[PDB]
Amino acid sequence: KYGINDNGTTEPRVLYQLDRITPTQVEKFLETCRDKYMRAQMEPGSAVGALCAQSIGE
Amino acid sequence: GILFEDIFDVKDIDPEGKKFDRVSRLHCESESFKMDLILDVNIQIYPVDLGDKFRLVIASTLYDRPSRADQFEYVMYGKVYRIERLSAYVSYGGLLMRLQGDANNLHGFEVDSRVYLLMKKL
Amino acid sequence: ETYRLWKIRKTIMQLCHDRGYLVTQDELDQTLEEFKAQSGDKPSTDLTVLVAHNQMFVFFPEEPKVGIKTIKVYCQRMQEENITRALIVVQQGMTPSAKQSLVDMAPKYILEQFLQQELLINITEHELVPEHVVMTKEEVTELLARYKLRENQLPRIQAGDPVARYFGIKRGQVVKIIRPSETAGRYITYRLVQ
Amino acid sequence: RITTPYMTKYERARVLGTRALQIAMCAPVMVELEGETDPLLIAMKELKARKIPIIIRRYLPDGSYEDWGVDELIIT
DNA sequence: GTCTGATCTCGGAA
Repeated sequence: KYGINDNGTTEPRVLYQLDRITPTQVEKFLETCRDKYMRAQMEPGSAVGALCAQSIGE
Repeated sequence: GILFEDIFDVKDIDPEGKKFDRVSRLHCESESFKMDLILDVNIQIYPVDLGDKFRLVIASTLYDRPSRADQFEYVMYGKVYRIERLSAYVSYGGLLMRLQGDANNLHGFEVDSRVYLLMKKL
Repeated sequence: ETYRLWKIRKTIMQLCHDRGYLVTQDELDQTLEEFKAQSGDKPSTDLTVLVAHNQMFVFFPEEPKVGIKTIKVYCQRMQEENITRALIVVQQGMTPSAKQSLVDMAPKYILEQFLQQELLINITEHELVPEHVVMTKEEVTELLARYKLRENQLPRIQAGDPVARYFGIKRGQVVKIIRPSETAGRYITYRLVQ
Repeated sequence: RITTPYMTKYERARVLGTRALQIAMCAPVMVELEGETDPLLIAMKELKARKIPIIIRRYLPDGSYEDWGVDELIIT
């Protein structure tokens, strides 16, 4: 729509805060989405059917 | 130190009907910049009426010992929290401000920064 | 009406293509007009396929209830042609004395039996039935080893299941089931057969 | 080497389960404790300092095993 | 006081 990223300098400086995704964030985005995915695994030995019997029964 | 200022004309004191007893949401229009803003104002302390020219100044700082910018007579304090012709959403605790339009003069703004209002009737 | 005497022939030539024979592609798909060559005659057996592996022998006996004598019509041409597997696609069902005649002559010739209205839909292309794939002998040994599982202890599918009876699976084989999901679509499960 | 390198909530419970009962039978304490008299509160001080003399024997269900030091695990 | 699969007796048929 506007605001060319020719080197990251246009004359109105505010325009680069439209969709800011700066690469300190996107690497912290992956190290969080990895670790949130790794944490939310089924912990081994977790009475898996006993969770199922409550969650159908309740 | 001023981020942004102009003279504004409040046109709808409350656009969709009075919802609160102490806060009414104004709709204004600038003078020759054409910055629409949608500002909430505590009207119990500072009553505003239809068609009232009032100044508006957005400042990052105010400079009782350092002798603050106090020529104005209604001062809030809040942070910008969204930039979406740019909109520029400012929140004042709960009181929203959606100063809009013409991104060349809006250049001083950013996100996550503390912002004062300094209003004054005319 | 002929939506059958054709789609049955369409189904079994989808069926024996899935079981790994050599049906040429033009022989596979027929519109009804390609089968309107014979369409008036067969209502008022002229339909018998022999196909070989990359060899089954289907039968459409026009009798509704196939008796022992009707099997015995082509018990002899079964052993004449040296063919080992057969199919008997019946109209109503077998007589309850005739189904033993299959299992009396069990290890020599196979001759599985289907109904007509069982075969009028291809249950493989049903949306609820996922893609069963028969696994090879070496595909079992890399399965058991990865999970450190004995051949038994796998989830089990019956031998008389409609998809095991489709794919023509003896006891001891392991199918691989690709159950489609929404996040992955590749939820793979295996089944030993009973 | 193939199981999860995260200490599960069932392993943290039993490691705190038996290191509490060990330290309630006068075990040698590894954390130079600061007045905690509940033996369970000592054991969480042992876990966070990562000094627990316990190795988890993780049984794969075929019968093979795989050891894991409590130093060598990622607690939450 | 039913809801239940199992297990016993009859019967018409290739």
